[PDB]
Amino acid sequence: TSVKPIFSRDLNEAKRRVRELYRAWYREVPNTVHLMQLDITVKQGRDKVREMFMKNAHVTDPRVVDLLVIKGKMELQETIKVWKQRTHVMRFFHETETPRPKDFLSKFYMGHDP
Amino acid sequence: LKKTTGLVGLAVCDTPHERLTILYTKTLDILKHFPKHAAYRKYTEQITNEKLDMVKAEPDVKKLEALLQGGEVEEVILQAEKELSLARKMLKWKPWEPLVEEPPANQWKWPI
Amino acid sequence: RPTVRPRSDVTHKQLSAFGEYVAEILPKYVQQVQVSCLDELEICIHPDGVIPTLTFLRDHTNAQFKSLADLTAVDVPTRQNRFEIVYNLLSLRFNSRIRVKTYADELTPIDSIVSVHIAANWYEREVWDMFGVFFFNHPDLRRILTDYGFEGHPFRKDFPLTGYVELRYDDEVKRVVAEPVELAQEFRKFDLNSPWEAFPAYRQPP
Amino acid sequence: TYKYVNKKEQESEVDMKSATDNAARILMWTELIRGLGMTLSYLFREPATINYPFEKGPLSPRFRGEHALRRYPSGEERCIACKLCEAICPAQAITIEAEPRADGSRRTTRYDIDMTKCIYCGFCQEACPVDAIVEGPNFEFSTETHEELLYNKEKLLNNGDKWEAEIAANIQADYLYR
Amino acid sequence: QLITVDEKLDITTLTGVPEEHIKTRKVRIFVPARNNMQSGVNNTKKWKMEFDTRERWENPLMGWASTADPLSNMVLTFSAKEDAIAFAEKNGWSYDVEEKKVPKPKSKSYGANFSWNKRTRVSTK
Amino acid sequence: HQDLPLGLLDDIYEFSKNFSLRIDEVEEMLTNNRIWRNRTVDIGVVTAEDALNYGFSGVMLRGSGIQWDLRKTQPYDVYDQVEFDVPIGSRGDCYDRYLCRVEEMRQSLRIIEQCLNKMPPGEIKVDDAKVSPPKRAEMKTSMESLIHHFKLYTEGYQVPPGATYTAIEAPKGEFGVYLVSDGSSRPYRCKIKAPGFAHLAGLDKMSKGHMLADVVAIIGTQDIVFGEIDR
Amino acid sequence: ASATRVIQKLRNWASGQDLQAKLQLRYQEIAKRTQPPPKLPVGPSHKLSNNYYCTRDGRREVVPPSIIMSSQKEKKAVTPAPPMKRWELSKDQPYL
Amino acid sequence: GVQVSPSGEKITHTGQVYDEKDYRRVRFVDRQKEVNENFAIDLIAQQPVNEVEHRIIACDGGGGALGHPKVYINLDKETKTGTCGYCGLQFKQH
Ligand SMILES: CCCCCCCCCCCCCCCCCC(=O)OC[C@H](COP(=O)(O)OCCN)OC(=O)CCCCCCCCCCCCCCCCC
Ligand code: SF4
Ligand code: SF4
Ligand SMILES: [Zn+2]
Repeated sequence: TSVKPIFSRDLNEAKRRVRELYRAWYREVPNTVHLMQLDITVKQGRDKVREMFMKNAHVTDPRVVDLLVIKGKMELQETIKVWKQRTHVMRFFHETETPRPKDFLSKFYMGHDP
Repeated sequence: LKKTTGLVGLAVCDTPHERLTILYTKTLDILKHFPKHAAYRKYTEQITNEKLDMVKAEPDVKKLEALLQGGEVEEVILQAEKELSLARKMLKWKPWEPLVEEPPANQWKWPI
Repeated sequence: RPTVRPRSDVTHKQLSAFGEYVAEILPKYVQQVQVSCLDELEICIHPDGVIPTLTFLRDHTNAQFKSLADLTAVDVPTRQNRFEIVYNLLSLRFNSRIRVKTYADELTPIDSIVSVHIAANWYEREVWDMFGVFFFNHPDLRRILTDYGFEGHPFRKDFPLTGYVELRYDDEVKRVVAEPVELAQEFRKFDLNSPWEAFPAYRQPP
Repeated sequence: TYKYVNKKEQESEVDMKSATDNAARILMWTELIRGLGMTLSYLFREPATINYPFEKGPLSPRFRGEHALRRYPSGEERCIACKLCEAICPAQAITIEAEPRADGSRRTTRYDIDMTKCIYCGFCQEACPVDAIVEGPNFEFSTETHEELLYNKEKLLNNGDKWEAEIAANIQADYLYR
Repeated sequence: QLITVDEKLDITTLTGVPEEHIKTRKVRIFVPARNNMQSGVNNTKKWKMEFDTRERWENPLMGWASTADPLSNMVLTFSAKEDAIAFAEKNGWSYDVEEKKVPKPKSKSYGANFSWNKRTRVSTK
Repeated sequence: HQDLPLGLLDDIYEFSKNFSLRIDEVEEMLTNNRIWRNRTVDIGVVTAEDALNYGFSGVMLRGSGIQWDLRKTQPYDVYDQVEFDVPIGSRGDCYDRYLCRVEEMRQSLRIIEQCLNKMPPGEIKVDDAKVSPPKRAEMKTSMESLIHHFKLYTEGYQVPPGATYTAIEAPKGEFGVYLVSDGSSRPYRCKIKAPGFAHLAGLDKMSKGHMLADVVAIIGTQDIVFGEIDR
Repeated sequence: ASATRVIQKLRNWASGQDLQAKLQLRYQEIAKRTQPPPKLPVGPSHKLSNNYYCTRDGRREVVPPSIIMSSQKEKKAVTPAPPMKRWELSKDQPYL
Repeated sequence: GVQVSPSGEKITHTGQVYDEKDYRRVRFVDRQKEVNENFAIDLIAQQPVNEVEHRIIACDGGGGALGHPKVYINLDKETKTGTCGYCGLQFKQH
């Protein structure tokens, strides 16, 4: 029922904060692959940003959105200021692990993965 | 008559009892605004009254401090300023009102 | 007796009187004052009285609770407001200590007190990093104890002890990669709690 | 009771005598030659060094070093598989698995310790009600692989057979304090 | 200053827990049964939430018990089924619930062991 | 846990005899050396009120003229039965804190002389075998003692619920433990209060108007160990 | 202790102190390894009568917090304790 | 005593041997298998039976401490001996 808000009154203002955050990220992205000698392309980086944004699309609560904005800002700080490293940024792509196949059979054959 | 407060960043106050009277009186002058049923007023008023009694009854600091039970008169003065600011912030807050919102009945229960 | 701890009632008296004092000055922002067997004074309050109460205790002439000994949080996941918040405060003019508690949850932040005590600048960051609790009007609020890309609040009661990821060096990419957690000896969960009641004084009713 | 450090009892004198003394201290570098003298004195003393492999540092009969599984004079083992060591070991380093032996006795089939998990706290030999597991005196058991530090019943029993002539004496020494 | 948001509550995107361990799971809410070895009942008083168990295999080197599920030793304690279920929903776990199996009241009569007509008469005192 | 072996107090006395001459050996080199005084004096100055509001404790308090020692105030052990002085400073600088730590090393010998001379006899752990284990002979001859040993080393002693904040005047300041208890063999929460935490927090203000080579001394004046900090 | 008078005097003059009485290397002044065996005392609760745990339990003498001003269930102004009494300069050595 | 298996591996005091078809025998290649050659199950059998003129006897293992908890054993069953569950010793009633 009724609640006490955080940094927003409605999902519209929340979404415009989100869009400001996306502006910031999208713009900064290439400076990272430049500063730290990442192998990936800016296209890959931007697709990854889009993926990590749409991962939290079903969200509806202005508060649950403001907190995600806060955390994304923390990450962007850690990134533009070179506190993270090649390792922490490449920990997004999972270059050294195969995923659980999204196939009942590919699961059954090897393990009890349900 | 004193070279050092014994502490750091506390300059000796060559003009004591005067800033004391001033600050205590300007505290009273804002406690007046507070309603009578306010415990903050009810209490701090008599606090300042006893302290004013002490300062106006003893001019010597070596015997005024031992009766105020505080530390050095500069620290008493710092506390008086803090109290004045606390009153100015109280008057804008509203502690003398009733409670805002009671909590669930299982909140301050220990153990659970 | 030689094996039991002494018991002085003067402190209980002083602290109950000061509890009444504080509570009748702030009938608002106050609830559940209590002084315990071991002579320690707790005051529970509403999240809207943090700065009021801290300022009162620090500046008020009778209180002079200047030092912020500690700031802490505590996770009890069986109550709607699960994150207890605790300020342990010290006064030297009286040689006294006090505890001020409030409550919070996820999505329901608390007000920062760096204006009152500047020590909190790091304690509040630690609380945010460990229990996941936001603070309003904090200049910098960011991971302090955890790694830079860590996703989680590990001092909760639902976050697993060993975590969700694990690090190792891989020659292919020449970096310290993260991966799921695969242990060679699963931590053993010893069920110790006894079936027989040990303290009747705390016996809950059915 | 308190004291003062870096506070003078009262102002000093600007007398020519004291001013010249301080000027001598400054120009002639007086307070430093005393440190030079301390270093020279230390040069002219005996160093506390010792030939390590030939001269060893002193220890006590309570030293907590390498582990050992003991026996009785008969030669029978002592561990009865009661698992108090496994239950008190803070680092969860002891793994035990027991069974009834063909002679009908409570004895282990598996007793493993991980020296890369042991914090060397002694709680296991504090708990053992039979004096079967003991943190012996040895400390010189480094290795080159991480797989030689995962001990087992056999390694620990061999260490017991090895060091019993010393463990027994140290226990005879100290058992009246515990 | 208050807003109204009546939609269901979810913090799944803040917990940091991943999809594999937030959707592929099954949680159980119950009261731990009394150990028939003992007659104490100070353990059947708080509800507990645990998870489904997963593979627990043998290390080739030493024979230890190895796993990959980091929520195998995760047990949570509650004072009320409503709070347990609210927490489960909040976090996003599919949960099964069991009821508190309370014992029945029993009629005991030390005199029944000595009756003149009944079968409750006992043959050894 | 155990009592003292029969040849320990004599050794401690032989050691206390000469530690003073050792401190003096060091003081000759360091305290009056103009280079030490230039590296330390007027460095990392901090006033008493700002120290308080920043949450400092110990030498960082009583090097600015404050009188706070949790052994003369809020005593916990028999410290109330022994005499020692508390050295306070006047300017709040690295030199004052150095001198404070030295005089503390001296008051420690003053306390050790008394502790040795006044060592009493008797047991060493509370004879409440539901908290502290029994001796091994009693364990191996008596039933109750063996049961208590078993329970203590498998499912240890149970602690009535509550909460505390016990502060110790550790060498680096107030060491605290907010310990929460449920009626269980294990705690529900243990929060450790370390001084290095607030000291590092205040490093930035203490390093105002200073070079790169004075920060390495500002740090040393706090005794920054990162185990108590990072925990 | 294995040094000549000339070196002893040299080091003592260079240091300002006397070292041959407060050395830091140990020469037979120390306790003897292989001490005799002890016989430890026994606590006060080692009686055989009048030793019931009901009297000396302790951890059951605890009681829940004494609650005050629960929100659901012309005094003077006091302090949490009498103000702290200031300390006295030492007598042995109050300066340095 | 250690008696070897077809594969050439020594058996332990708990009958452990890597099956000849087992790949885990690799770790022993160019190396050894640490095994204890003193089997308690035999060393205790080598001991003789104690005799007592009392139908109940207390065992501790030797020293009061340094042994094991004092346990009391019954010797009414002349058919067999009375064994200690701690030390393995066995007694008779004469
Ligand atoms: C005919 C009558 C009139 C004739 C005219 C001549 C009359 C005599 C004039 C007097 C001459 C005085 C000596 C000249 C050098 C003096 C230099 C000096 O004084 O340096 C000052 C400086 C410290 O200055 P300051 O920081 O202000 O002092 C602290 C304030 N409380 O001090 C320093 O910082 C020095 C730093 C020294 C650090 C290294 C010290 C190593 C010492 C090793 C021993 C060296 C001995 C000499 C070796 C000779 C080489 C063969
Ligand atoms: S000494 Fe090592 S093995 Fe023994 S209880 Fe302590 S940590 Fe565990
Ligand atoms: S405590 Fe001693 S007897 Fe019990 S399992 Fe451990 S080693 Fe064996
Ligand atoms: Zn036996």
